[PDB]
Amino acid sequence: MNYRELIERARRTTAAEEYDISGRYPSVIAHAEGAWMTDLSGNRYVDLTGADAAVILGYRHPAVNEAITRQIRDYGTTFASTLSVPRVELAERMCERYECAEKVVFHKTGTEGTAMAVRLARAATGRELVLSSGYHGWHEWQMAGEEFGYQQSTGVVGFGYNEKALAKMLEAFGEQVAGVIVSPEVLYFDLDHYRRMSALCARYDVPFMLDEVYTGFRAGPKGVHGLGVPADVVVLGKGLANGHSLAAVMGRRDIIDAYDVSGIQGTYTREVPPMAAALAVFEVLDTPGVYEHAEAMGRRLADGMREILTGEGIPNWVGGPALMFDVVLPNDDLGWEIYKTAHDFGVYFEDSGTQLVTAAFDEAAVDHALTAFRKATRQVVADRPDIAPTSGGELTEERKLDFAEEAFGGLLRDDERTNALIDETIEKVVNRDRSIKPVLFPAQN
Amino acid sequence: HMNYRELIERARRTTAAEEYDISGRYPSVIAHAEGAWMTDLSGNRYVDLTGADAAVILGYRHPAVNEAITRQIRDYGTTFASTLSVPRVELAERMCERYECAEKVVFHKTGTEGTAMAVRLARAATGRELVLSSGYHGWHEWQMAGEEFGYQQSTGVVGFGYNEKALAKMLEAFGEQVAGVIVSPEVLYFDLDHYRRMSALCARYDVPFMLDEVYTGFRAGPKGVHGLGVPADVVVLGKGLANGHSLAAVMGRRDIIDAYDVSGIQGTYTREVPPMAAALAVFEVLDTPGVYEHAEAMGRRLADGMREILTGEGIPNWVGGPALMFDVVLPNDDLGWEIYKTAHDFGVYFEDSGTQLVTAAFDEAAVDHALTAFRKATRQVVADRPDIAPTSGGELTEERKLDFAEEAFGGLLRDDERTNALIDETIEKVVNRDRSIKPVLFPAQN
Ligand SMILES: *Cc1c(COP(=O)(O)O)cnc(C)c1O
Ligand SMILES: *Cc1c(COP(=O)(O)O)cnc(C)c1O
Repeated sequence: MNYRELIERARRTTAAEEYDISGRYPSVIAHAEGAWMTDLSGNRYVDLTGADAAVILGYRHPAVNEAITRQIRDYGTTFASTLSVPRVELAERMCERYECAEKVVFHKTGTEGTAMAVRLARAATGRELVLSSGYHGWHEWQMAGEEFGYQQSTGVVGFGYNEKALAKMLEAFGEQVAGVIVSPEVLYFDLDHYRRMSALCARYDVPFMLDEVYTGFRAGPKGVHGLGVPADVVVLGKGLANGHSLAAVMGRRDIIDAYDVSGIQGTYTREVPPMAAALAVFEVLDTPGVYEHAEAMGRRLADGMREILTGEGIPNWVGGPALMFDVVLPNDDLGWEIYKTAHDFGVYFEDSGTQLVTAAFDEAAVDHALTAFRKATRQVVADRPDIAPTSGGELTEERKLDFAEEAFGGLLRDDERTNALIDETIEKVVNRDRSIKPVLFPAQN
Repeated sequence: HMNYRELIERARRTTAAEEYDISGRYPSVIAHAEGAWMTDLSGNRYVDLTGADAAVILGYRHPAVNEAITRQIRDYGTTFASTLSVPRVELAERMCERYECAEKVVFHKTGTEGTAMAVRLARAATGRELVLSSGYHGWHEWQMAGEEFGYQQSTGVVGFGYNEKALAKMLEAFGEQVAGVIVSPEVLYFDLDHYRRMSALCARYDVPFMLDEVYTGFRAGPKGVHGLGVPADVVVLGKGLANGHSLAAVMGRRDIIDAYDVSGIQGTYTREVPPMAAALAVFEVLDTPGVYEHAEAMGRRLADGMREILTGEGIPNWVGGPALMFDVVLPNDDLGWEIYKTAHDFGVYFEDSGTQLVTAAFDEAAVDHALTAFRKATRQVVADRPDIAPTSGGELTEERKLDFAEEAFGGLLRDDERTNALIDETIEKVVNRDRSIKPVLFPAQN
C-alpha cells in the first residue's frame, strides 16, 4: 500500500483524523533502524521526534532487541506470578542507580505511572490534596492540573510552576497536601528552581514527586533527579525500555509500600520482556562515552539550527538540554510550516519544537537534518514572508512569557493577573466545604 | 534469583507489594512456561489454570504469537514516529469485520485505560455527564467506587449492581444526563438475555451501552458476550487480546470512537506495533476451525471432573458458567482457597478466586493432572479442616448464593425492602443534587 491507500483504510477503521493523520506528516513508517526511518514507498527520513520521545537509544537497538526477544522466546512474557527474575534485577539496578529509589514498581504507561504516584502519596500520608505543575497524562484530573487553580472534585491544585504560589499554598494548607508532582521544565528554569521546590516541600513534610516520564533520560542519564534534585518519588516512562511499553514509580520505601492499601493493580504490570529491555537500556546508558556522544550530537544539531535561524534574521531562542532542546520562535505558525516542509527533504522534526536526538545519531544524520532545515527554512521564508519576521531582532519578553503559559502552563509573571490567580486559588481551597472530597482509596471521607 | 526464598527476599527489599506480590500468591515464582505448563525457579512444573490471571488465552509461548511479535520487533521496529502502521490497520480491519458493533477501533495498553477511554469517548460523543456502571473496570477510584451501588457526584458514576429494576428507573429519572452504561458481564448468575435487556433499555433512551469485555472477551466465547448476540455500542477488550503481551482495544460505533480527537485521549505507547502483530495472530488462531471448540472441551472436562470430585467428598457445590471461565462455588469463602493452596504442592496453579481458566494449549493429560491434584488436595483439606469442609451432601443455600453474588461482584439480586430503598435513595440523590457541582470533564460540560 502507499500513503493515500493506507490512510483511507485507516480513516474507515481506526484513525483519529487529527491525532493520527492531519496532525502528522504525510507518511507512515514501515521500518526504522538507528536514526533513520523508511516509509511505505521507501522514502527515508532522519527522526528527530524520538518516536515522540518513546525512544532514547535509537530504533531497533540490537542489545535491547536481543534482551526482549530472548525473554519472549526462551522464557515467556506474562506469567501467573507477578514477580520474575528480570523484575527483581531491574528493581535492584534502579535502586542502586537512583538516590530516591528505595523501592520501585512498574506499569505500562506514564499516565498510569503518575496516577500511581499520586495514589501512593495519598495512601501513605492519608492527606487529600495534590499540587501539580506540568503534563502528567490524559486523565481529566491530570489535564486540569496543568491549569492554575483548584478542582475540588479531583483534589488537585495546579500551581503553574510558580514558586510564590507553591510557597503560599504550603503555608496556607500544607497540612492537607499529600504530594507535589512536577514535570521538570528546564528551558525556562534551572536546577536550583527544582532544588528550592524540593526543599520547600521537605520543610512542610510534603512528598516531592518528579514526573520524569519525559525528562528521565533526556535531561541527563539519570534525569533531573540525578543532576542533584532530591525527591521522594520519581516517575519514568519515555525511553525506559527504548520504545517498548514500560513505566516505573521509584521512591521512598513507605510510599511504595502503600501499594497494597492503595488498591493499585494491573494485569500487564508483571509483563517481563520490557523489563529485560530496560535493563539493557540502563547498561547502554552507563557505557562510557555513549551518553556524552548523544549529547554532542544534540548540541551539534541545536547549534546548527540556531545559526540557520539567526542567519535568516528570524528572532529565536534555542536552548535547554542537548537531548531535549527547544526551538522557540516569534509565533506558533512558523515552526510547523518549516517542519512540514522539511519532511519533503527527508527529516521528521518534532513539530512542537523540542528536538530529540537519540544515541544512534552520527554527524552525518545531524548534518542531513541541518541541510534539510536550512533548505526548508529558506523555502518557507521565500514563499511566506509574512510568516516570519526577518529583521534580525530577538524574541520579545512578552512572547517568551506568553509561550511559557501556552506551552506548559507556566505562570512566570509577577503581574496583577497572576497574583490575582494565586489569591483566588488559595481562598477557594481554604474556604471550601470540607465535607466534599474526591473519591479516594483508601477513603479519607 | 535462584530459588524462591532468595527471590522474595530480594523482591521485598526493592519492588514487592507484600500482599499483592508475595503473601497473596502461591509460594513459587515462574521462570519459564510453555503451553499449559509453567516451571518455577527450582524446576518444579505446574499446570496453569489462572491463564496468567486471564492475560493468556492460547497458552504460553504460542509459536504463531512468538513468530509474529519477534518478526515485528526484529525486522521492522516497535514504536515509530507515525501512530499509524500497517499492522495497526490490518488489525483494525480484522476487528471491524469480526465484530458487529465494531465500526472503528482504537488501542491502548491496559484494560483499565481501555474502560477509561470508553467512558471518556461516550461523554465526549454525547456531551452528557453521568455514567451508570456494573462490575470491575480497573483500579482508578471512579472505577472501583462504581462497583458499589450508589452515586458519587465527584466522579459522575452511579453503580447499579447489575439490577435491571434499578437501571430502568435510573434511565427514566435522569437518563437525559447519562453518557453511557458500562457493564462487565457476569454470566454465572445472569444469562445473555439479562444483558440484551440492559442493551435494549439503553437504546430506548439513546444511551450508549458499553460492554467491558476485558475479562470475558475470549472466554465467554471466541467473540465474547457481544458475539453471542448481545448488541452494544462499545466493547472493551484486553485480557487475552495479545496472548499475554500488553494490548487493549476499544471498538464500537463510529460516532463514539470518532470523539477521540476532542476527548484528549492519547498515550505514547498506544501506537506500539509488536502487540498488534501478536493480536492479529491471536485472532487467526481463535478463528482456526476446531481450536476454540477443543479448548471448550478441555474446560468442560475440567469442570465436570472438579464437580465430581467435590460431590464425591460430599461437599455442597455449584460448578457452572462458560467452559473457558467456569466458577467453583463452595459453601464458604475459605474452603476453595485452602484446597487451591494445597494443590500447588501437587503441580497446579488453580485460580484462587474460583474461576478456572483453561487455554487452547490444554490436552487431556494437562486437565487430568489438574484433576488428580484437585482430588488429592481436596481429600487432604477435608481431612484436616472440618471447620470449613462440610461433607454431608446437599446444595448451596439460596442465602449463600445471594450473599456470594453481592460480595464477589456487587450484584444486588434480592427483591426486598432494603434493595428497593437503596434504589430509591440513590435516584433521589442524583435528581436532587446541586447541579453546579460536576466532575472535571474534557471537553468541559460546564
Ligand atoms: C508522556 C508524558 C506522560 C504520559 O505518559 P504516557 O506513556 O504517554 O501515558 C506523563 N508525564 C510526562 C511529563 C510526559 O511527557
Ligand atoms: C482486568 C479487568 C480490567 C482491567 O484490566 P487491566 O489490564 O488489568 O488494567 C477491566 N475490566 C475487567 C472486567 C477486567 O477483568
